[PDB]
Amino acid sequence: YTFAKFSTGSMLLTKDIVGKSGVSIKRLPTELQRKFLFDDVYLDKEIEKVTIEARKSNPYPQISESSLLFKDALDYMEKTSSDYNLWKLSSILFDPVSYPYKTDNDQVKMALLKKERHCRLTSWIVSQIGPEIEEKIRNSSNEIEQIFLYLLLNDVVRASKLAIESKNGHLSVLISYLGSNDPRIRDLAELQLQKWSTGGCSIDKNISKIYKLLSGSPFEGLFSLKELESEFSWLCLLNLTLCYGQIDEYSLESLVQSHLDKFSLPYDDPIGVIFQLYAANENTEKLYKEVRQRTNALDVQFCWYLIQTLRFNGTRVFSKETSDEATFAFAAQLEFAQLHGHSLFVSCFLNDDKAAEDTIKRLVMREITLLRASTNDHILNRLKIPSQLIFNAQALKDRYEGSEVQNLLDLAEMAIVTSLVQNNELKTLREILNEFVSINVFEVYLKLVQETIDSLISGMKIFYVAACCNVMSQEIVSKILEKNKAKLLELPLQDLMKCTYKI
Amino acid sequence: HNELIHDAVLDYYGKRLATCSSDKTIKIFEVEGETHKLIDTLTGHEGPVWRVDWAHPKFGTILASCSYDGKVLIWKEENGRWSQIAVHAVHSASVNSVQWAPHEYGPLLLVASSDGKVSVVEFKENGTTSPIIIDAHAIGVNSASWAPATSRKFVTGGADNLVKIWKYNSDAQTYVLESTLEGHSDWVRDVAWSPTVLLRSYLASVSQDRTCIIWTQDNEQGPWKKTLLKEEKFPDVLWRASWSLSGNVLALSGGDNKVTLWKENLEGKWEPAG
Repeated sequence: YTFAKFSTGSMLLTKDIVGKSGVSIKRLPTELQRKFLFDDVYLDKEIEKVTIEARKSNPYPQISESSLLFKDALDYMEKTSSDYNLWKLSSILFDPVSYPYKTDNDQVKMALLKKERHCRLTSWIVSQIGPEIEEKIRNSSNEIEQIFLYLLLNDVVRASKLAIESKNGHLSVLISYLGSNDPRIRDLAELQLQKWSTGGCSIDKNISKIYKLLSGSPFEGLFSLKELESEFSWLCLLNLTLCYGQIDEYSLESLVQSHLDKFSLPYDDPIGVIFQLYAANENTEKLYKEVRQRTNALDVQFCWYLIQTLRFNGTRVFSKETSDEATFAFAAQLEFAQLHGHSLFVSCFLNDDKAAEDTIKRLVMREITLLRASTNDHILNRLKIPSQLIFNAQALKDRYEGSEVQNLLDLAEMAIVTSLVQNNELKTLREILNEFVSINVFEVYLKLVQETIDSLISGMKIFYVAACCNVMSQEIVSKILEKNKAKLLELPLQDLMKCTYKI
Repeated sequence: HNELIHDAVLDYYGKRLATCSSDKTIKIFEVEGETHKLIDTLTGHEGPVWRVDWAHPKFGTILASCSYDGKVLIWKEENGRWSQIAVHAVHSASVNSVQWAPHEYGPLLLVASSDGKVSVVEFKENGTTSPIIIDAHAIGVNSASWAPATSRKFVTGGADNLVKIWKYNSDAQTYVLESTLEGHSDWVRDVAWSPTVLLRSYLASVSQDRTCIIWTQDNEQGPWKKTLLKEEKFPDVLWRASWSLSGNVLALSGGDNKVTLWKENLEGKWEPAG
């Protein structure tokens, strides 16, 4: 026999006869695997980037402005880790670029921004493929092949130089065109390729490759580099499309898409996934959903951060429901990690006001104690946690730990029972007057101090345990003080012993 | 010496644990990571205490326990000294489950005994009990779980292999049965309603025939949907089945000495996690 249920503080108790209690307090294994999340500084700086506004259907906080960028996380990760690569590439493709210098008109600006982004993306890809290709250049035994490989590292100049040196001068000249998108040269190169590929008794295998690069369509083609699929990182070939490929006529997205249309990427590879989401443009969400059911390369946190960035930067569009789905998931992972402040913060990115309300409330009340320690916890409850919720929750924690100012802002009668000094009574009376059960009010009014009415009130209260007996005794003492007569005798007409002593 | 505890419960804030065993005693502990210091022992039952369950702290410190002696015993800590304030034994056999309602319903209790009965014990103004009972299952009731909601309902797991969904009715004043569900070949050990106020509602129904059916209702209308968690019998009979608040994770206590954990994916089907 075994038993196990989930805790309030979502964790699990199971039969365990090795412990002292006969159960085990198990810290539920958290999927949330990303170090900087357990450090509260990240969360503070992350709240500094947000503008919280109350809802238009309830007072609960939800995010109005976010300046979160894939860029921002990079400081908290190792520049060596593959993760850093994911977040970086994501920054390059999705975070807005700024172009500081003034531009005659705004379509030029758009064009420059496109060039900038393109240049950074292609420098990055070259960063990645770098060692692969350098290895390949190490092992080549043929100069023209090396020239090609240098083009694989988008180093037009070293290719040109090697050409020069290896006595391939014409080639050298041709190479210098790589990265200008001169359509004349494009169609000329293609022409030369057709002429060879119609007779052309023999042309060097790599010279043709280089011409194919000048053609602007190195796979898209009839002398195709597609077979290099088996010799190079998919990223390397994508580099080829992006650098040569036809930069000007296409947008970055539809270009990348063009490439992806020619090559299936491995389902599991996440930098692949990011390129696919980038290129998918018109239906990112569609793809994102597809990506969800196919792979786990994108984690809960990442998917949430992504969706949120794209949402708050106009970059892309996601359903209220998909954004909320992601948000729920990450908030939950966080709560499983006992990271309640952080889960709360994330919980605020909910679109569904009803759900936000419930989630937030539930968590705050259940976990108020931990959420009231430092200033990094203060800014927390100064997200925009409703005054009501905070104090209400605080009221509950006092009733259970054995409050009043809260209740002031049935149960009231129980509080009055617990309370049974004069100044406190007066303050309570003032609070009650501000709010305006009646019998207790009459009794209080009598205590502050007509006598018959107070008596009837006290009797009624008695009809409605130690505290009550004490109050009865006090009332008795007061009446005795008042008699010190016939009216008092008329009103009257251990407790039994006292009653006998009175008669 | 504590070779076989049957149930344990944690309070709202998780500071005070309450285990209950077969020697009839209910031990209360002050938990703090490693060290749970024994603070109390409670002897008032005439048989193995099957289940314990704290109430919402809105009602102070109350703990309703149910034991083999057919009696439900309500306890309460009072200035640091425990005292059996009430009792409710209108059931002619061993009481199995006992679970408080959502605190919005009042202080309602949900008892479920082998005499095929399930009660909802209100505690009036005098603190006295206001029992309104119903017949739930033929050959006996193993469990009964509450449902949260914003039209109250609960679920019951039977010894006739049924899983019933009852709802309150002002016309009847007694909970009227609204839907029963059939899918097990042996005593339905435990039933659990999920606290997920999400697009749909989830029920995990563990059973003796080593199955765990999941009844996912689309919404308020369209009936439930049968989904055998996995389609292979678990190595041994399953006992308990609990939902998580944040996340909709499912914990399964099989008689195979580990607890498995199952999460829903975008297929709608369920996958292990741990």
